[PDB]
Amino acid sequence: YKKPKLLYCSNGGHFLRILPDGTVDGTRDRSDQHIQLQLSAESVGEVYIKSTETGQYLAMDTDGLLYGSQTPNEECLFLERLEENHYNTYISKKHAEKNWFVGLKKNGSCKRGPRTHYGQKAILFLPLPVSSD
Amino acid sequence: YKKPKLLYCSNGGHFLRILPDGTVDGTRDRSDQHIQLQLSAESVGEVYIKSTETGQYLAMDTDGLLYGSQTPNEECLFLERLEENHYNTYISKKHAEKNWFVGLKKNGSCKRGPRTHYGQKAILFLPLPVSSD
Amino acid sequence: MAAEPLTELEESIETVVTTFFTFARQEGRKDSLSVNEFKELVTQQLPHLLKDVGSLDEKMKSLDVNQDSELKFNEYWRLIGELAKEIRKKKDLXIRKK
Amino acid sequence: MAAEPLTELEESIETVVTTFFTFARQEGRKDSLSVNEFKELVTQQLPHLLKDVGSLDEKMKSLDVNQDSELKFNEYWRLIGELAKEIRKKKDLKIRXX
Repeated sequence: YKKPKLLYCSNGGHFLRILPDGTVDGTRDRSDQHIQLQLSAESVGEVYIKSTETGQYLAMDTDGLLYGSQTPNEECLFLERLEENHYNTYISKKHAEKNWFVGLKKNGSCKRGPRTHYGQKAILFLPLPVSSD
Repeated sequence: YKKPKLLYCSNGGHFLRILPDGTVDGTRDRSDQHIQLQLSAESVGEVYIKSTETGQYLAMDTDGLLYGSQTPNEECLFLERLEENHYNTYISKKHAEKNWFVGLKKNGSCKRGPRTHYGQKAILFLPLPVSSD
Repeated sequence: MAAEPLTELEESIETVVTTFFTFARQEGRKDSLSVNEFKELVTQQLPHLLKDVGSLDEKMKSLDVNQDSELKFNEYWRLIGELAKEIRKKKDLXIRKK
Repeated sequence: MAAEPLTELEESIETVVTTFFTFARQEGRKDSLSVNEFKELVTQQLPHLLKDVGSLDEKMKSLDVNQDSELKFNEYWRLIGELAKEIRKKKDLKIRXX
């Protein structure tokens, strides 16, 4: 039942609540339909994050800062990777050259590109999407 | 109801189980009557540890090593002190000169004289005696 | 390259190195601090401990001393030292010595 | 609520400072390590870094510049540098390293 794909990171009740405005935060609520994105593998390993039926399309600001609203620029193309820690990893191929892979702040928002390496664990997102099992 | 005075230290189920032999260990049990000593203030501030109705009298080995069985030598005289951390402190006046105050190893036994100064927290014992309230 | 198994105290020296490592791999070269890696580090991780984020340049000059301007893998380390003593040592270093 | 976590740099100086303190108070004065006191650090919690558990005299002389036979806090602290160096350095000349 491919639908609202919920994604978040860092132990603790906090979900990625996207808003048409662009300022997406880690809202810890599931009452208002604003914490769901249409995550899917567009190309071989290339997954896109688009909150179609709820918000807007993502468009990272040079990886450094994560945002979305206007258009799903290539910045929004990430390589789907999995870690043996019950978490999902997405490499922003657009900036993979600098070893940068999408990282958000559970209690801040998605914008930690200059710190997206083997230090900030927030990169290991925990997905709760309605798969087709 | 002055009776079996239970005393132990270091967070974790472990009680001072005294044996006539002398080898007292931090047994975490309350089924066998062997973890009770007759702790009381003999002199002004001087408290003694004697497991009369259960084991034997204590007799520290130059503070360094804590033991008891044969006789309650002066080594067993300690100054009753209290710390604002919900724990009791006993200074082995017999060796206070070296700033040494009775310290036991929750998972080892009572014998840390060379380490009975401000460094090991095990010196902060938690008493559970049947007071007369 | 990097670390299999270590010890208890080796973890706590790692955790700070891991901070170092995710800040120095910024412009060039993760093995050396660069000066929009260093200043970003002092301004973010050391804004309270090091109450001199505006005079980094002096610290840098004092640190670097080969003056290649790669804050090297023990030039840099000194900084953690200066914070380490700072907690004890408000200002009271002086020294002057060739 | 209480027991608030500080920065990684405050964490790591504390963990070594407490360990230091659990050895400094062994004998006279709970700040200075005397000779035995000092040797007890290496012989117990340092079997790999400085595997030299026999020539502690050399370290002592190299550390205690004034040769008072007290490594005061800051004098003792020198060792931590040689440690923090060794973990990177160790024998970057022959071995290798790892």
